[PDB]
Amino acid sequence: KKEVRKVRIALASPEKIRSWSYGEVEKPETINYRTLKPERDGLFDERIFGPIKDYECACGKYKRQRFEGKVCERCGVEVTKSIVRRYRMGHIELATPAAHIWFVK
Amino acid sequence: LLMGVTKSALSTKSWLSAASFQNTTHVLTEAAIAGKKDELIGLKENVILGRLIPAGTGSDFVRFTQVVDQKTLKAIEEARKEA
Amino acid sequence: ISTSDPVRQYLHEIGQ
Amino acid sequence: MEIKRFGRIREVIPLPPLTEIQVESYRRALQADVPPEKRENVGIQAAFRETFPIEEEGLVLDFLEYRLGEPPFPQDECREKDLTYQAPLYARLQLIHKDTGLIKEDEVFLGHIPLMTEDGSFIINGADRVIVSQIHRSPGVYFTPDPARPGRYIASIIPLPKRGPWIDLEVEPNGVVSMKVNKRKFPLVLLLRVLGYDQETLARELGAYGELVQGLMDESVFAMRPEEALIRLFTLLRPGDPPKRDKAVAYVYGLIADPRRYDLGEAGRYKAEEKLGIRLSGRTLARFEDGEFKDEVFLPTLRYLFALTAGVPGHEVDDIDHLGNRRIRTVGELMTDQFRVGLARLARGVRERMLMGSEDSLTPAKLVNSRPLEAAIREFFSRSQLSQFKDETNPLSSLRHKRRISALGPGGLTRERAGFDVRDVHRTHYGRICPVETPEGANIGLITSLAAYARVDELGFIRTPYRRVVGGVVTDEVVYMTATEEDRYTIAQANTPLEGNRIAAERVVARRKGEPVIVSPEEVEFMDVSPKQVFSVNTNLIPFLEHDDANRALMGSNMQTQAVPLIRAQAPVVMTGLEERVVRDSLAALYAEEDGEVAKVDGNRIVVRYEDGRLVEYPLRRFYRSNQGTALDQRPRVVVGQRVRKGDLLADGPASENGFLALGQNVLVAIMPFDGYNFEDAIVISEELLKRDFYTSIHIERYEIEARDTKLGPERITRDIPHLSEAALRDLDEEGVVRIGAEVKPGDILVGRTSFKGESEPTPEERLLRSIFGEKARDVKDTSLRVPPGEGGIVVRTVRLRRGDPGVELKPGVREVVRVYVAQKRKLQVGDKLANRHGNKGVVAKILPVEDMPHLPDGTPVDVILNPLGVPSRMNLGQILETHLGLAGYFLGQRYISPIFDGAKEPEIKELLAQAFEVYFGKRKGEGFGVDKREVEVLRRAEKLGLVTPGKTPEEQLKELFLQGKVVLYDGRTGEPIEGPIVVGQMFIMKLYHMVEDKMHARSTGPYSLITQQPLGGKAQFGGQRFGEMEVWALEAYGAAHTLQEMLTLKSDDIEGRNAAYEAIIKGEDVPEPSVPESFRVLVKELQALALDVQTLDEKDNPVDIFEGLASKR
Amino acid sequence: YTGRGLSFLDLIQEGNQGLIRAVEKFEYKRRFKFSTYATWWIRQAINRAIADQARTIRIPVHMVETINKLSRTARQLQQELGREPTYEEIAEAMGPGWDAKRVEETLKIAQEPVSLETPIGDEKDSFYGDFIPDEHLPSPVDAATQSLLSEELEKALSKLSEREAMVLKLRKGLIDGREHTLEEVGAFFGVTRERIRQIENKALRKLKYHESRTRKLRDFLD
Amino acid sequence: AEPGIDKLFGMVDSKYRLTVVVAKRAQQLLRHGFKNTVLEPEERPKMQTLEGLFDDPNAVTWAMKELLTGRLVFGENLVPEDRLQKEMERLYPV
Amino acid sequence: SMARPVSIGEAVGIVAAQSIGEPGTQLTMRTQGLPRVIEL
Amino acid sequence: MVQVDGGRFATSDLNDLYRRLINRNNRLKKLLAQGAPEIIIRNEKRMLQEAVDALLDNGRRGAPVTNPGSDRPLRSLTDILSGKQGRFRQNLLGKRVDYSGRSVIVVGPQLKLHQCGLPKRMALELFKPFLLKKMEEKGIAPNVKAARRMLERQRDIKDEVWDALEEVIHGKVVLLNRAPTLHRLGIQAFQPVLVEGQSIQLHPLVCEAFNADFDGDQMAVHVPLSSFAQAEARIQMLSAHNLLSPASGEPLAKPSRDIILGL
DNA sequence: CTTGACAAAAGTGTTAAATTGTGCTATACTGGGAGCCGTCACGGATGC
DNA sequence: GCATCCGTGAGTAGAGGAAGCACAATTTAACACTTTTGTCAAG
Ligand SMILES: [Mg+2]
Ligand SMILES: [Mg+2]
Ligand SMILES: [Zn+2]
Repeated sequence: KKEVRKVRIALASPEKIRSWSYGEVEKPETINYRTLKPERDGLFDERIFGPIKDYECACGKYKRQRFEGKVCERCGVEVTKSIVRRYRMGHIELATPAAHIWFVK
Repeated sequence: LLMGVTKSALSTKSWLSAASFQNTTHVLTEAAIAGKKDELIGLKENVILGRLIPAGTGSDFVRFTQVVDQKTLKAIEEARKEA
Repeated sequence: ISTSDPVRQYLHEIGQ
Repeated sequence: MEIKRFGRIREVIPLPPLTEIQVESYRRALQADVPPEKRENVGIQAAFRETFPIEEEGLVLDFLEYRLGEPPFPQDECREKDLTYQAPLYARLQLIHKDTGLIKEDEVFLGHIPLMTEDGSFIINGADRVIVSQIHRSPGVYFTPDPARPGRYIASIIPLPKRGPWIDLEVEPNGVVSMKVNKRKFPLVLLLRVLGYDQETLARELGAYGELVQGLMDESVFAMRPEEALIRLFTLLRPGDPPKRDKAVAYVYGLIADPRRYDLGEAGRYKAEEKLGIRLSGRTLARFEDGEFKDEVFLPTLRYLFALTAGVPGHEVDDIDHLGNRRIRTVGELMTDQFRVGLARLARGVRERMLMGSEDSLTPAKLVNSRPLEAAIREFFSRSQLSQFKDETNPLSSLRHKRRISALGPGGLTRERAGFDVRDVHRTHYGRICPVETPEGANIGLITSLAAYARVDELGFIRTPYRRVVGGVVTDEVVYMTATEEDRYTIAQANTPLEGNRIAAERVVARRKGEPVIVSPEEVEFMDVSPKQVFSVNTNLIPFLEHDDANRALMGSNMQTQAVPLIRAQAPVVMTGLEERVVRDSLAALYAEEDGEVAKVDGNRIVVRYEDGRLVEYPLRRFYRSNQGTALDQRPRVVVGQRVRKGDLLADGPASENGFLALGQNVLVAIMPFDGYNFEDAIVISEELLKRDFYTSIHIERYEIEARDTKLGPERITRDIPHLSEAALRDLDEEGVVRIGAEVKPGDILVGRTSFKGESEPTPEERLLRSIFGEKARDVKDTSLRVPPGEGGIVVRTVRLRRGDPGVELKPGVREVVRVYVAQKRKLQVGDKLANRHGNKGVVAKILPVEDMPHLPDGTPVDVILNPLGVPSRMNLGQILETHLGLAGYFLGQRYISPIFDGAKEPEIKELLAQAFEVYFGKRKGEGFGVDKREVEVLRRAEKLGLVTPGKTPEEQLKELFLQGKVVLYDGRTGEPIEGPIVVGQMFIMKLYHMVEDKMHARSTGPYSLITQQPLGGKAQFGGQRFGEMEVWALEAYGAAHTLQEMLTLKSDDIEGRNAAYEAIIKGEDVPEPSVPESFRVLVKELQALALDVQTLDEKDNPVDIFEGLASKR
Repeated sequence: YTGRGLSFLDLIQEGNQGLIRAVEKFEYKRRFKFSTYATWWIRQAINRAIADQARTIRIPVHMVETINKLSRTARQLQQELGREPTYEEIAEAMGPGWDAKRVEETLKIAQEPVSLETPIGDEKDSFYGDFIPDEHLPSPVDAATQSLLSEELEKALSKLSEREAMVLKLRKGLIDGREHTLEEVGAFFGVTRERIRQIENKALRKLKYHESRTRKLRDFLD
Repeated sequence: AEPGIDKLFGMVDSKYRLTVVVAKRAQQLLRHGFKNTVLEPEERPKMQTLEGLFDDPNAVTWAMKELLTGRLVFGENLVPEDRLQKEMERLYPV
Repeated sequence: SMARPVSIGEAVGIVAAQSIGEPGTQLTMRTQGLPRVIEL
Repeated sequence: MVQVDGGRFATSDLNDLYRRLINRNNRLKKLLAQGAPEIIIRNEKRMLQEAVDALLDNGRRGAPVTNPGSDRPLRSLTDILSGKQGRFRQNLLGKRVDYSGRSVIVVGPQLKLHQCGLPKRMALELFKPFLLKKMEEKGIAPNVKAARRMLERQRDIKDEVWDALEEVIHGKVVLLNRAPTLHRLGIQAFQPVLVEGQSIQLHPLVCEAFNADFDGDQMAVHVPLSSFAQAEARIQMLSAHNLLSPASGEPLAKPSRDIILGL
C-alpha cells in the first residue's frame, strides 16, 4: 500500500532481537547425514525458519494450501510458503554477554 | 571549511550512499548509534532500493504530466461543467 | 602473557 | 621455391636445446638413472640426507638409498583415464636400537613422484601442465644505502625462501650497531658476545676504522658470561617463556645455527664467499660445536659494513635488481623444496610415532607414514601458482610456455604491490631476458621470456655467451658468463666488420658495464656471438625487427603464440632462420633416428628399416585434441622405399610445412583503403581464400556426462527416453549414445540419460490434465546431454569408462562416465581475427567476390586489403619491407631468409624487384601486348606526384614504380585504375585463436543465483551481462530513469516483477510496474544479523513491511 | 590431538571437562597416582568431542569409528601393495560383513561439504556460488505456462454444466487446494457416493470430446 | 534521427517531459487497441510485410506522429486520472 | 550536448564527474599530471 | 547448504561460525552447571567473546579464523557487506540482467547513424518472448509452448520465424555498450538491422565516442522492454540525437581517419 | 437419483531389529608449534 | 611534534577450476488387521 520514503537504522535491543526470532537455535547440527533432512533445533530447523517446500509440514501430514496459517501438532512446522525461509530469523541466547566488535575496535 | 572529495563524500547526510562508497563499518556504526534516517534524496539510494531516481523522467518537475486528446477532454469537461 | 594470543595467555594463567 | 639467404655474420655456435631449462633441471633433481652410490648431494638425495637420520635420543632411523620404479601406465593411458603420469618411489631405511645395537632393514614405499615427458611437460590428472620458472632475489649478504640518512649503509642477510629469517645490521645514530631479527631490534654486541667474542678481539679486527667501533664496545656485557648473554638474548627475542638454558640454546641454535631450519643456499653461500672474501665451512650463520657458538659470517659482514661506511675504495653498494643478484628456480628446485617440506612432515610424524606403542618391536615400515609427502607433492603439482595449464594451441605456444620466467607465485612479488621498480628492463637483461616480450597490462615486466642463447647454470644465474678477442682478432672460444662476471670486460658488438678474423673497423662500438662506448680494436676483450642472443625465440621469428617499434613487436611476438594450426598451412616467404629449429626442438614432428629405408607409409604409422637391421614403427598422432581444442595431427611426408638419412623428416607436426614452422598463409596483400571496410583496423579478404580452403582449421570439442547412484535410484544411460519422438532419437545407437560420424546441431541429443523424479505430488491442473488424457505419470525424466547453442559438428569419438574398468578411479557414487568428441572444420568468416608478425591485427569485416577485388593488369586479384593508415601511428615499417620482398619473391618464385638485424637491405630488395619486373613485364611484351591506356593515365598522375622521372618511356616509369614496390592496380568494380600506384606484395598472415563463433552469446531468461537470485554469468552457464556501476552512471547521466529501474529490478532480481513481465510479454500486454528487489531484502536481513534495526518508513514515519508479512510473528 | 577438526583451545576445554569427571570419579584408596586415572578420562573427552564437533554434518560416534578404521585399513593396504587399493581389497581386509558396495557407501558418507566461498583461479572474483543455479523457485517460463494451463483449463470447464464443473474442481482439488473424496463431496451436495462417480466420469468424457474437437489443451501435457 | 525530433524538442520546456508524454500516449494507444488515435486513415503509420502494408504495431511511433500533428493536449493537473480513464473507456470500449 | 538551455531534471553531477574523469587516462603520470589533479 | 548436481554438498562459511559460537556457548553452560573453577570459566568466556567477534567481523582482532585443512579465512557478515566484492558494489549498485547478449563488433559502412547490425540468432534469443507471441498470432505455432519447443531445436526452426522476428523488431531499438563506460556515450541506442553472421556491425561515426576500434573489441546488447524504456532510448539515448560532447560542447560524432583523408 | 456387495488403497497398532547415544578403561605421564621481508605505499585520525 | 593504527588502491570478457567395548534408548522396516475408498451391478 504505502510507499517507502525513508530508511532508518538503529541499535537492536535484546528484546527486539528476541521479537525478530521465531525460535532459539540450541544445537549446531545442520542436517541428518543419512536422510539429508534438517535436524531439530539446528541451524536449518523447519520448526523455526519454515518449511522446505510450500504448504507441507515435516511429518508430511498437511500437504495443501487449505490448512494455511496452521501449525501441525505432530511436527510443529507451520504450513505456509517455503519462501519464508529466506525471511525468518533465529536467535542464540548467550550464557554471558558479549560485546559487539563494531562498537569496540 | 574545505575538504577533499573523499572526506566530503563520507560526511554526507544519507548513510546508504556513504556506506556504499567506503568505510562501511564506520558509516554504519555512526548511523546506527545516531539513529540516522535516510530521506532518499540522491541517486545511489534509489538505485539501492530499486526505486525511480529523482532525475530525468523520474523528476517531480515532469513526472506528473498528463496527455489527453481533444475528444475525451471535451467529454470530461462538458459532462461535468453541465451541472 | 601475550594479550592478543589466547594460547599463551591461558598457559601463563595455568602456570601460576 | 628456392631459398635465398641474406646475412654476413658467421655464427660460431648453434642455439642450445630450447627446452633444456625444463629437462636438465628435472633430471638433476630426480637423478633416476645415476647408480645409488654415485649420486651427488642435490635434489631428492639432498632432501633425504638433510632430514635423515631421525633420532629419538635410543632409536635411530637411517636412510641408505632410494629408487624409482617404472610408471604404472603410459602417457596415453593416463591422458585417457584422467590419471597422473608418475613413478613409484621407495626408500631403503634401517632402524637402530642404540641400546641393544641391532639393525633391521626394509624397503618402504614413499609414494609416487610425477614424471616429466620428453618434451618438458607433466600429465597431472590427465591434463598437460607446465612448471614455470620463478625469478627472485638471490640469497646472500647485501649492502644497501639508507635513504633516510645520507652516508649511512645497512647490511641485509637473506637465506633461501622460508629457510630462515632475514638479518638486518644498521649503524644507529647513537653509534651502536643494532641487529634486527623478526621485527625485533637489539644490540649486536649481545649476539657477538654469545658467539665467543671479547673486546680486545673486536678492537684488533674492527678497530682500524674510527668512531664506529666505539658504539659496539659496551663493557656492561663484555664481562658477563656467554651463558647469561645467551639467556638474555633468548628473553629479548621471545618474551614470556620462562628462562631456561636448554630452551634458550635450542632456540638460538634453531634460529641461526640449525641446518634443518636455516639454510643459506649454495647460491647464497657462493655469493657471500665472493663478496666478503671468506670461505664458509657450511651454509649457516654460525656453528654450534663443543657446546659453544662459533661465528661464520657476522664478523666479515660487519667488517665490510664498517669499511663501506669509512669509504675505502674496494667496497661498494649492491644493486638488488642486477641480474647477477637475481636467480632462477626451475621445476627441479621447486619440486625439491616441496619434497623436502613433505619429508620434514613425514619425519615429525615418525618422531611422534616412535614415542608410543611397542617400543621394542618397531620396524621402519610401521614408523613411516608417507601420506604427508604425497599430499605435499600433489598440492604442489595441482594447486600451485607456478604449475600452469599447458598452452598448446601450436608447438610455439608450448615452447614459449616452457621458456617463460615469472616473478609471481609463492615466495615472489605481488601483482598489485610491485610497480615501477621490478618491471623495468635493467641493463643486465642484455642477452639473458628478452626486453620486448612481455604481457602488456597488469603483468608487464613481471612475466618475461628467457633469451635464445641464454642458459641457467647450477646456482640459478642466467649466463650468456661471448667470443674471446685477443690482440684484436676474434677467436672461436665461446665463454658463458654471468652479469657480475660480464661487468669486468669491454664487450664489442656482433655487427663489427671483420676482415677474416681481424677487426677491420678502427672504431668499435662496445659496452662497458652496460654503457655504450667507442673503443679501439686493441681495447676489445669479448664480442657478441650474434644479434639473436638479445631476443627470445618468439621474438626471433619476426623478420625486419629493426624496422618495428618495440610496442608493436611485443604484440607481434605475443600473437605468434595464438595462431591456430591450418590444414593448408605454409611457411612464410620471408624467414629468419629459426623455423626449422623451432619445429625440431618442439618434438611435434617425427625424424629418422639414423640412416635407413622406409618400409611402410600409412596415415596411422610409419615403419622404417634401419641399417643395423631393426625395423622401427612410429605411430602417428592423428586428430588429437589439444588443451585449447585445436586439432594436433601428424601427416607422413615419405614414401615406401625412400632412402632417409639421420635426422631426416618423416612426418610433419601441427603447424609445420616440410619441417618449417607454418602458423599462417602467404596471401597477396594490397595496401589501400576500401570503401570504409578497412576502417579502424578492419580487414577485407577475398572469397577466393575460402574457395581453396585457406585459413581453414579443425577444432575438436569434448562433452562429458556421468551416471550416478541416487537415493531414489540409479540414473540410466539408455536410448528409451520418455516423451520423445523418433526424430530426436534417430542418431542414438542402442546404447543411448550418439553414433560416430553423425552430424549434430544445437539442441540435438548426444547421450540419452533418464533420472528418477523426486517424489512430489503434482498441481491439481496437471492431475486434471492427466485425468482428461488418461495418461499415468512416469517415474523417470529426461536428463540427457544435448549440444549447447552455437555448437555442433561431427561426432568423431566416444569414450565410455565404467567402475570396474582397470586403471580408472571413478569418484564414489558414479557408475560410468561417457565422453563425446565433436569436431568441426572452421572456415574464415566475418569477425575472425587475423594478424601478422609485426603487430598488425584486425578482424575480418567483409568478404568480397573475386570480381570485386582489385586485380593486377594480368588479371590476378589480390587476396587481402590492408588500410595504410595503421602504419604511420604504429611505426611498424617491417611489414612494408616484408611486402616488398614478398612481391619480389612472388614474381621470382623463391623464398628468403633474412636474419634480424643482419639481413636484406633496400638495395638488395630493389635488385630482386628489378629481376621480378623483368620477368613480370617481359612476359607481356613477349605475348604481344604494349602499354595499357589506364597505365598511361596512372603514369601521368604519378609523374605529377613526383614518383617517376619525367621524360622517360612508359616501360621505364613502370620499372621505377615497381622498384618502389608499387604497381598499377585496377578496380574490379568499375574497371578503371586506382588513381595512384598501390603497394602490392605477398604477406604472411596468421589466423588467431580468437574466433567470433566462440564469443557470440545471448540470453532472454535462464539460471539464477541462489542467494541474490540474480542471473548467473558466463556463456557456459547461459548467464546475463554484468551491468556494473559505470553503466548505471551512464543511464543516470542520460536521465533514463525507467530503463535503469527495469535493469535493476525487472530484468535482474524482481521475482514477481520478472515473472509478471514475461507473462505479460508473451500475452501481448505491457510489462507491469516493478517492485522491491530481492537484493535489498537480503541486505536488510544481513544487516539485522548484525543486531542493526533497519526499518523502512513512509511519508508519515510509519513502518512499511517490504516482506509481505512473511517475517512478522503473528 | 591437533589438526583433527578442532582448535587447540577447544581440545583443552574438552579435556578440562574430562578432568572434572576424573576428579569426581577418582579414588585414592587404590594408591594409584591421579595422572594414571585422569589420562583415560581426558583422552575419552577429547576423542568424543572430536567425534561430535569436527564435521559440519554430524555423524554418529560408531560411524566415525567405522570411518577411521576403514581409513587405517586403506592406508595399510596402500603402503603394502605399493598402490591405491581398490574397494575389493579394502573390504576383504576389513573383515566379515564387508563388501565393495559397503565400502563405497561409507566413503560416500564420509565426504565433507565444500565451502561456497572457495575461489577458483588466481583472480579473486569468482567463487563456487557463482556457478550453482537455484532450482527451487520456479522460472518465469514455468510460472507463465502454469498460468496458461490454468486459464485454458478454466475456459474448458465452462462448457461443462454448473454442477459437473464443481464436482470436477472439487474432486481434483481446484477449489480448496486439496482433493476431496466422493463421500466428502457427497456431503456438500447431499448426494450418495456412487452417483458422483458417474457424473464426474460423464463430465470427463465430455471434456475429452471437446479436447478432441479442438486440441487446444494437448500441448500443456509435455 | 527520429522524424520531427527538433519540433518535438521545441514543443516542451524539458525533453524529459516530452519523453513522459510520448510514453503515456503510447500506453494509452496500446490499452485501447489503437482505436483512440487522432490520426486519419491516410496518416496511420504503416509497415511493409510480405503480405502487404499493415498498421505499425509500435505505439511509440504512433505517439510521436500524433504529437507532431498537434491535436494532443498535455500538461499537469488537466483532469483527474480516474475520470480520464473512465471517460476514455466509455468513449472507446475495449 | 544540445547547445540550448539545460532542461530541468538533468543529473548534472554525474555528467560533471564523468566529464572530468574520462580524460584521466590521457593525463601524464611518469605535482604534475594526474597526481596534481588528485591532490587538487 | 545446497546439494550440487553431482550429489556433493556446498555450504556457506556462516554455518561454521554459527556452529563454533553455539558449541562454545553450550560448553560454557555445561561448565557453569558443573561448578568449574574460575580459570576454566574465564577461558571459556574469552573464547565465547572471540567467537562472537569472528562471527560479526572476522580478522579485525587477532588471527583470522580459518577452516581446518586450509588457510583461507572464513567469510563473516562484515566481509559480506563490505569491499568491492561486497553486497553493495556487487549486487546493489550493479547487477547482471536478462535480455542481454554480447558479441564481437565489425565496421558497417552502409549503416545509417541510428542503425546497427544485429545477428539474427542474437535477435532471436534476445526477443524470444515477443517472437513467441508473434508466432502464436500467426499460424506458425498453435500456442506459446509449442513455439518454444519449436525454437528449442535449431533444425526445427522454419523460415517464417525470421519473417516474424523481422516484424517484431520494427521500430524498437537496442542499447549497445562497450566497457569501460568512461562517459555517458559509452552506451548508445541503435535501431537493429538483422544481418547474417555472428558479429555486430558498428557505425564508423560512433567509434570515437565508444572508443572502439576493430582489432578484436566486443560489445554488449541490451533490450529495453516497456514503453517508457523504449521512449527514453529512442528520444534521449539515440545515437543520432547525441552529436555534441557533453564535456566541451564540441561535436563528438564527426568525420574520422578515412573520411578526413578522402575529403 | 437410490440400495448392497467386493477388491484394493490407507490408517492403526506391535515387535524384532538396525541405528544411535552414553559411560568407562587405575603403572606413570603435568606450559604449543609455526615461522620467519622486494615486509606496499600513502593519507588520515588519534593518542600521548 | 613524533608514534601508532587503519583504510584504499578501473571496467567488461573468458576459461580453468588418528581406540574399543558394553548396554540402554530412540528410530525404522516388516507384518497383520481393520476400516475407507473406488468400482460394479442393478432398480
Ligand atoms: Mg593480457
Ligand atoms: Mg581495440
Ligand atoms: Zn506435521
